[PDB]
Amino acid sequence: NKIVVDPITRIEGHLRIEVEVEGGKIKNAWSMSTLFRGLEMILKGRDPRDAQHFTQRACGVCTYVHALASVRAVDNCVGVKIPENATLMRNLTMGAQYMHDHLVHFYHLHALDWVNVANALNADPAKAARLANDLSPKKTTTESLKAVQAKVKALVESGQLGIFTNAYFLGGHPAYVLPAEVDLIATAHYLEALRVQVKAARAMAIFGAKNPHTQFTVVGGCTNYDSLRPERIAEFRKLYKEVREFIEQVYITDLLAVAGFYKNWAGIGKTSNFLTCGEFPTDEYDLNSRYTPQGVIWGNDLSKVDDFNPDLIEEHVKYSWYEGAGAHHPYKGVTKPKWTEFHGEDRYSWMKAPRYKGEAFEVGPLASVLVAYAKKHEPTVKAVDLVLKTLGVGPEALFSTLGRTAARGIQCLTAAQEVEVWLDKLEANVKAGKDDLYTDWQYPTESQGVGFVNAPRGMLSHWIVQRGGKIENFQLVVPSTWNLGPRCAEGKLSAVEQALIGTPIADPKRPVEILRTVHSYDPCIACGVH
Amino acid sequence: KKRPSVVYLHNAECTGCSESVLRTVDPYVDELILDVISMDYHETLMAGAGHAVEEALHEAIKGDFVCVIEGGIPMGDGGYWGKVGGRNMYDICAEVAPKAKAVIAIGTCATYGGVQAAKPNPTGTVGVNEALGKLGVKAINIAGCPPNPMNFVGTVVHLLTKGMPELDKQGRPVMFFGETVHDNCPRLKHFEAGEFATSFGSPEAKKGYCLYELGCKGPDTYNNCPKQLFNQVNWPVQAGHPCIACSEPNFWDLYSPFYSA
Ligand code: SF4
Ligand code: SF4
Ligand code: FCO
Ligand code: F3S
Ligand SMILES: [Mg+2]
Ligand code: NI
Ligand SMILES: [O]
Repeated sequence: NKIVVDPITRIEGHLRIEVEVEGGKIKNAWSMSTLFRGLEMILKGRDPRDAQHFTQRACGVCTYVHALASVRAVDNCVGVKIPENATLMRNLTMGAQYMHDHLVHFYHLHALDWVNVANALNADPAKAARLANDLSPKKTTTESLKAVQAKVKALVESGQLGIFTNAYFLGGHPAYVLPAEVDLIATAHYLEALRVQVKAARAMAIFGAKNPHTQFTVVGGCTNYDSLRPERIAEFRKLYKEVREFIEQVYITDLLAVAGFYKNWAGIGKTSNFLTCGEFPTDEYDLNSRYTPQGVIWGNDLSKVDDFNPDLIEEHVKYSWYEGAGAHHPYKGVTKPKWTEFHGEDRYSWMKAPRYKGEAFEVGPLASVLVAYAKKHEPTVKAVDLVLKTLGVGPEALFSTLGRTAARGIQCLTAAQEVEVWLDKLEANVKAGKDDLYTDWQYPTESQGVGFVNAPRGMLSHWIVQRGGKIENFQLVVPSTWNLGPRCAEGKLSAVEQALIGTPIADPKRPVEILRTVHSYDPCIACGVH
Repeated sequence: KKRPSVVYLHNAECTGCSESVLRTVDPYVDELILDVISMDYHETLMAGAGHAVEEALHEAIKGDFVCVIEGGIPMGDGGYWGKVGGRNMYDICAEVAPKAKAVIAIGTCATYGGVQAAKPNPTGTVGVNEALGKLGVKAINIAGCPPNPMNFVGTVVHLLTKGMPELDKQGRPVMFFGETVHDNCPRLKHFEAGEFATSFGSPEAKKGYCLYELGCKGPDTYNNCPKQLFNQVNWPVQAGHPCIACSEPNFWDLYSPFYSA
């Protein structure tokens, strides 16, 4: 028998999950993306300088990342070398995007699959505050905790539960095991993260103009000369520190604490094959000048990290709603939507299926962190150790749904640590009078270019083919297309489908075990299909 | 019960309209959700999933509610391009929208068609009033891509405190969309002085001259960007990028190529 979850909530976009259960365990799975917008079809024949504004709208959650991959793809296809300050400013804006993205995912998108908010009402606030105080250096008081409990009570007592209506933990659930006291610390932090996210977004807006959907980037560099002022760098620096502190003192600490009561998840939802293009370059034409490294892990072998080769990417359409069964490298991509209904001709998704050298891969924080760690990136290596050491598990615990979740915590902090470096430089350059943000450029007659971005959800690449300053071809291959796409022509399961197999389901009528797995991937259906 | 009920629908969108919402300040989203309204249906924040949430939408629509629609509605070839639950987006909206006390179209996509409606509009997407106008839906249009958090929340609270705001012919509340960005732009001094940037890396660009020659669509766009700011901190023109007319019908086609007047 089947279990269908539609809609999957607490994600971006329209996803439907259908699974086959057998002996209380997922035995087969299908990832169904149900909205198509067709951004690559709309781009056809337009001015490459407009691309960035259209592409950015593929998604407003991972806002900015597509503006960047687009300006990087047109920078590359026109051979322009942007100034150092535009490189630094583009990096700070991405750093701030990881800070924000990650924090919002953990608390508002994911926490609710592990936390029973209703149980918080049963916690002894003084006992919750003592524990909280043994977990981080930030002092918590009973009263602040008693206050959150009064909020929950005030809400429950009105009968209008809002977003808690029909929650899966209503009236208990066997898969929800934290003590009521951890449920209350986590609820107090969820409300707190709602206010921090506002500061993380504002910091991004200092360089980005606004959040969501930045408007400060161009092919050739950046436009924001205003933010090059000491006052505006000071401002950003203040918000940055408030947010950084919160990730180090509350997000990370809560992450390890909850993970600590769900150690059996360190053996659920395992995958092989990881890839990344790295992020934060010094040289915009060198994948190896990036802070976080690029590489390819095969199986689960961290001893041999290969070189990332984009020539090995092909996108399949055998099980998607597009004409025929051809797989194409992105420069030769085609987008001819052909609907055949749910499982019509066995096609079940609006997402194409990217395969690497014909194999299914996983992209994202886990993939990124495994490459960095295997390649011995100190920040990463110091951070992974902290975590394993804190959960008392080894690195083999990283290949799981639990690992997929701790890695996002790790990727969020390493990014956070480096923001200080770029700021500092940006600032020293401006003090020395070096203030350029833009480089002039001209179009070749005919050219092709690729933009590689390691978005919060993994490997993003925008591919362009231009002739006369007009787009001939514009293909996007998004991280969620990798993780959540259907099977390929060779019938291989995408990373989410494969992570599902084996998951145990307590109550099939309230199957949060599917959500825990699906959510660990941070799906973005708007991005995966565009 | 106590707080007024809101049912929030997600159609052909990018979800940047919902993240703009989370950015609201005075009131913060917590005050909004726990003290001002009752967020009964919202796919992005919900605890339950699958049928638990569809039973919730189903009972909420039996009452007195305001309907918030984010995203355009796909209508070509029957609208199968956009599905929630196996049901086409137009079917869900046709069912929900008409039972609401008021409908609010959030984002240029819900108001006018948006990004997926730019040429050649593969999916046949249209805005709310164009799709449901014949079912009697007359939505309040909060334009922008995305709109200022202030304009959406300030309209909900208005609606809840003072009543229906006066609209312009484009459906936008004149209290927020009554003047053009240009009329409040601080680079207006440069403009009036006949001082223009003709390139992004030039001394005039560095001096913050007017971006008109660089395609600023400010003189044609109705929005309150310059006076309200975004994130309480910046707006496109202040970050030296021209305005792309993101709050106007058909901007995607009408106002592109973006870097040319
Ligand atoms: S109006 Fe813009 S931000 Fe809002 S859903 Fe549409 S594309 Fe996204
Ligand atoms: S920058 Fe744009 S909005 Fe400002 S004065 Fe110039 S044309 Fe008008
Ligand atoms: N992060 C993000 Fe969005 C996805 N998947 C892209 O890029
Ligand atoms: S692009 Fe949109 S955000 Fe305001 S400055 Fe122009 S109307
Ligand atoms: Mg694509
Ligand atoms: Ni996204
Ligand atoms: O995303």
